[PDB]
Amino acid sequence: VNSFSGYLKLTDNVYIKNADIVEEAKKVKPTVVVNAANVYLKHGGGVAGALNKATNNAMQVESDDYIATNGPLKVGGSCVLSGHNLAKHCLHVVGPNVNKGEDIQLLKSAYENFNQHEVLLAPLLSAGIFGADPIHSLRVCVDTVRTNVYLAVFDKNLYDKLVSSFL
Ligand SMILES: Cc1[nH]c2ncnc(N[C@@H]3CCCC3(C)C)c2c1C
Repeated sequence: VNSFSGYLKLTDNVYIKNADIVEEAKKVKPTVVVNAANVYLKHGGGVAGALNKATNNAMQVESDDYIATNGPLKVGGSCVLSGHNLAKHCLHVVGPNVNKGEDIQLLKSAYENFNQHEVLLAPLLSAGIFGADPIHSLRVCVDTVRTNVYLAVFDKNLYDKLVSSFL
């Protein structure tokens, strides 16, 4: 039993809710919140911009030190950093950004990072400003993640379409 509330159950391990991931993280304080990161951990917009704003830019400060030490992530890769005031940990996961020409096949690799964590709060990878079809992202999530994932979908209209079209 965990503290996630109001989710529709899609499969044995995948749950979904129309929610602002920032407000959901602040309420649940999950062990792991997933960020929709880029390889530079530049949290300017989309989910990343919103999460970073909620940490008062502390996420960005930590991220800049990480990059200065380690260099950029790989598309499809991830790193674990602090969750600041939102979660114990933040798993920064880089899905392919279609608006940069990146291979959508890397979306499966991106979701594989979730399997290293028993329970996660997460957005749909490569959705929103990353330009992929959120319906496809949900399909890849369901077919790749085996651990317990609680998906937050900001847009109510998109949430309803994802549910109604789910196979
Ligand atoms: C402030 C905020 N909180 C969120 N929580 C979850 N998902 C979000 N965006 C999704 C990602 C992919 C599709 C979408 C509807 C843009 C958000 C945003 C913008």
